[PDB]
Amino acid sequence: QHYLMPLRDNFEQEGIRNFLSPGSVNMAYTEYQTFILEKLNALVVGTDFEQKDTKSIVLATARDPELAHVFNHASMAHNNHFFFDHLSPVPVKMGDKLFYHINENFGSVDTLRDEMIGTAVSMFGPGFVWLVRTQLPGQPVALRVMATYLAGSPYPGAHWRRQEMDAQTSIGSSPQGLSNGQRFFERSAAGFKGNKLEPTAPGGTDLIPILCLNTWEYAWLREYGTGVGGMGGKLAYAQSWWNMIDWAKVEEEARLETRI
Amino acid sequence: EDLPVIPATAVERVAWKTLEDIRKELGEQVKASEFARCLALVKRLNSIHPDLKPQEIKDVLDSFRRNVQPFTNVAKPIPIDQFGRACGVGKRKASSARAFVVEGT
Amino acid sequence: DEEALKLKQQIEAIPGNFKLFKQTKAQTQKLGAGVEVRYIPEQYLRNPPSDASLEDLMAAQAHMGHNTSLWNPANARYIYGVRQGIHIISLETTATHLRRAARVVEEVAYRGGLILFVGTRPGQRPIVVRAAELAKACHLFTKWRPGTITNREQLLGGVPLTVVDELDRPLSGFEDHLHDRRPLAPDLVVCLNPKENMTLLYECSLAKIPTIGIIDTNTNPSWVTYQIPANDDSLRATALISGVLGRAGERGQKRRLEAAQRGVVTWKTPADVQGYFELASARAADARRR
Amino acid sequence: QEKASLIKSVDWNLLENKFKNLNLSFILNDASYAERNNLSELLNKLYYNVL
Amino acid sequence: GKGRIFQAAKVYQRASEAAATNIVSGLPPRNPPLWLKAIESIPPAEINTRPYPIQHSPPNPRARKPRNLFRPTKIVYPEDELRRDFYRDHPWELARPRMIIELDGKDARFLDWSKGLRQRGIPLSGESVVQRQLWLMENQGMTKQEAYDKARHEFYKLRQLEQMERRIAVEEARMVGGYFGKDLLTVGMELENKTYESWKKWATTEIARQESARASMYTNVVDN
Amino acid sequence: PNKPIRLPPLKQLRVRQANKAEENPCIAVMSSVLACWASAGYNSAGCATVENALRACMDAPKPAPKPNNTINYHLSRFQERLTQGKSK
RNA sequence: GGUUCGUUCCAUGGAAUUAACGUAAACCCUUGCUUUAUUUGUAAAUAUUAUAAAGCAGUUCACCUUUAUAUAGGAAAUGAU
Ligand SMILES: [Mg+2]
Ligand SMILES: [Mg+2]
Ligand SMILES: [Mg+2]
Ligand SMILES: [Mg+2]
Repeated sequence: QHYLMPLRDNFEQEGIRNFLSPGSVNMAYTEYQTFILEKLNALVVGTDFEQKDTKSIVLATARDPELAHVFNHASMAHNNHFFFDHLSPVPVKMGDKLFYHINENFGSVDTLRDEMIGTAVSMFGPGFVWLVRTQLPGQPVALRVMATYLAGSPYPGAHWRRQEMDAQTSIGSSPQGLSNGQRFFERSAAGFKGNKLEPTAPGGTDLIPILCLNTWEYAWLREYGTGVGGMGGKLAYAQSWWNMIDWAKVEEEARLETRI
Repeated sequence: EDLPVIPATAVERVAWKTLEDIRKELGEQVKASEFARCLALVKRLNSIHPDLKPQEIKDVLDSFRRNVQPFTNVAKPIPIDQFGRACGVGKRKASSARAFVVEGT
Repeated sequence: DEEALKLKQQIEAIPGNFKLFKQTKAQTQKLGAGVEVRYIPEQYLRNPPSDASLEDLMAAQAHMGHNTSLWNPANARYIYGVRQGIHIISLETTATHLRRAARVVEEVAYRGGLILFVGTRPGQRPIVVRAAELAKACHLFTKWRPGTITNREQLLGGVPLTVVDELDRPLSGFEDHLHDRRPLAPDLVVCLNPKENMTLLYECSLAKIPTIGIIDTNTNPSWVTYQIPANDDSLRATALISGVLGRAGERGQKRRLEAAQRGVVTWKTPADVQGYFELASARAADARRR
Repeated sequence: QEKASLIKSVDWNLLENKFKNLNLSFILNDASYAERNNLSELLNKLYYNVL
Repeated sequence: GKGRIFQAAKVYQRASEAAATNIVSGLPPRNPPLWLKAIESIPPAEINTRPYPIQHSPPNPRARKPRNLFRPTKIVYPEDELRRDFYRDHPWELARPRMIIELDGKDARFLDWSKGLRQRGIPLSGESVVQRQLWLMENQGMTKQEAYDKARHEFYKLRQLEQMERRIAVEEARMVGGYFGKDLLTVGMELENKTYESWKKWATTEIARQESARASMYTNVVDN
Repeated sequence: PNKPIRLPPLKQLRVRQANKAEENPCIAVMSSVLACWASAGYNSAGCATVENALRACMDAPKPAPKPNNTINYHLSRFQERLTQGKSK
């Protein structure tokens, strides 16, 4: 069975100093992750996924429509832990190599900050904001921001459940509506028939999620409240989160090609 | 086994040894079926990517290569005389003809 | 023609993609939660258990006997009952007979004996070869050639031998003895399918060699010396049984080597080699004389 | 091994296959190696010499 | 008497006697086999001796000269009755694939049927309803029918939620741009097409043979 | 209706002829020709269409032999398991 | 039990593992080609009949088909040769 594993740096016992209270992280990870895993176990208690890790379940049950409910709990457990495995007790100084790559793709360090935070609030829904590393066959290593909805997965192997943008507020009769609508049907039609729209390198090495931001309401509506009048809320949660990003780890997992 | 593999159409051809060649060098009466399943391994281990292929697999795979070269017997082409007459030879049951063919009427 | 060259730079990417793919597999994997992996198919080979519990024997289908009709009534002392139209072998009878066999494999290996693990079935080759490595014994995963024990002079005539010592290292000086010496015979045969190869077991009885076999509900228990009542048709039970016996030999070979480093040999020279000693000095006696 | 057959393969160590053109003029004329034109040097590289 | 005589259970006795004395009288015996001292204190076990097997059900107290006394008996438990009753009322409960391969055999250590149907390690199956039924029928002193209803109703409410998740999960995913692959319904029809076509060919071929046979059967030897 | 018996111990379980013998198709066309002659005449016109069919046969090449059937090999495997056993 | 011109080859057997003779292979003549030799043989000749020493060559390749996936077979003036 899947059991809850401890956190990175003793957060369950003390919690981050200026980001999340010890009781908030208790309700965010210990009490919730255990709840998801409890539900996950019951779903794969007598299947082949009984001994498979979360990621293996995230990729195996991506396209199958009868196992969609299993993908949610699996990807939710992965995305949740992925978000806590990148924080640190004290802010870390961004690396020189990484600091130079960000400017080449976003102009400045803060330009990326306001983009991720802006995407979180603009999304207005439970999801995850990802900082993916996309590298095509002949293209250099380039970074970009990607947003995923309730239980979306950034990996290419799970493109069937990326859940990048909503359909209720992005598919209409306007010029942008028709375009978005066409892409929606083109994907469903291609995915069903088995045709792939965008070639992907073997091994899913195209996108490598480096950083994540859990915008789910159960993680911040207690520590930062609703946010009446602009004090606290979801906005302040995203801002404070930027201070605890383990930029050292973000650089290691980035694996940027030596170019300087 | 975790190393990648190359499609069967991209692996260069190799002339592996036959059952008779192995029976001789080993001095054993190897079974044809047991050897057929052993040759599949060599074909499988041969599809590994050359660059990623380790050194041990390379050497052990060289002991199964059949380095036989058939004899070459190419006939000499019939030349044409300076005057344009080519000489062909034919025989039938006792005979030996010699025809000199030239452009004519 | 690029359509035929576009497969090359793809092949040039396999080393890069593989390296990057393996690195990516180390970070993201195992993030979500910890899995309680409590069974792997290839666990009886990578790390076989020292002993087998009632749960290991039951999980390996070691209690599944043959159909009730296809049974040897003599071997009914080990049957627990009947269910699903088959005979259920008592789990407690298998564990007891297995531990007793593991004691025979250890003592025989501890006294410098030659063991032979025999499993002759489609998928019993990796199991027997693995157990032989642990116990430093010989393996056999093919049809037993009739006469390899009673007619060893002819069959095993050209196969080479060697003379070792306390610490199992070669001894130079027995070259002349390794040409008149007759072939060897196993001191203990561990068969994993006594029902199939009865020619091997009969030769052992004729040659006064102890034997260990997995006696199924339809196998005759009078063919081996130490029976291990269990399911021999299950490739998962055979791996566990052979795994336990492999660990026994390994544990026995260790004590033998640990006792040799202290100058305590746990075995005396064999009769055949012993004879070649007194004759050796006899030839040397002529040198002193003449 | 005694009853094993023998595969027919070109033996390139035979003096007939080594030098397809047997004439000394072609061989000793700096064919592959340099300044080995001496006939004795060529023979020593083919036969076992006692002198 | 065709079978050969196996003396494997006496190798130590026979081998030990052959090593007690030397063939050449007057000399000390040579060293014995290296296995003689290994199994010195491990004699074989008694074999070929029919005992009274375990009786898993009370034997007929009325038989005056019963037979099959040395014959193993059938293993019957109280659940066997309940399993048959449940799976007959729910035949399609057998179509649900269930794994019988055991991982470590310790699945029974965490089964406390006093809590409910959902347990650790085992899936929600007809077995969980039987064990839960048996527990209530024993501890809470319930009747076979009463305990059956209770455990049976808890089984439905859990099965309903599992079927509702599949529908709501797919629909929810598509509202945020989630596309899936071919469903089992479409995949099943495509396979029937490939098989039906093969039958069309066979029928077409056979139909031709039958009509051709009729032409040959009728006598058209002379055309007038 | 009783069920099939369990075969006694046999020296070998096998079918005498594994491969079905295919009747020469042109002995059937000849039978038809012999029929026209009797009903009508040896030298008549109604026999032209049938006689040509017989000539078309012997001009056509013989089909290739069918692959050997491996039934006897599988019967030898399951002999002891299907019957009472083997004899001799 | 299959296969093969063949106790040939493969598989298999609760008994097999091997040796000699015959078989097979190889040998002689013959067929194609290569190299050497040119009289007493060859019109000429830059070498092609003949003469005769050695060496190579086949069911080899291609195509079709193929059992138990182990051993292979078919096609015969319109693939090569
Ligand atoms: Mg059995
Ligand atoms: Mg034989
Ligand atoms: Mg002259
Ligand atoms: Mg000539």
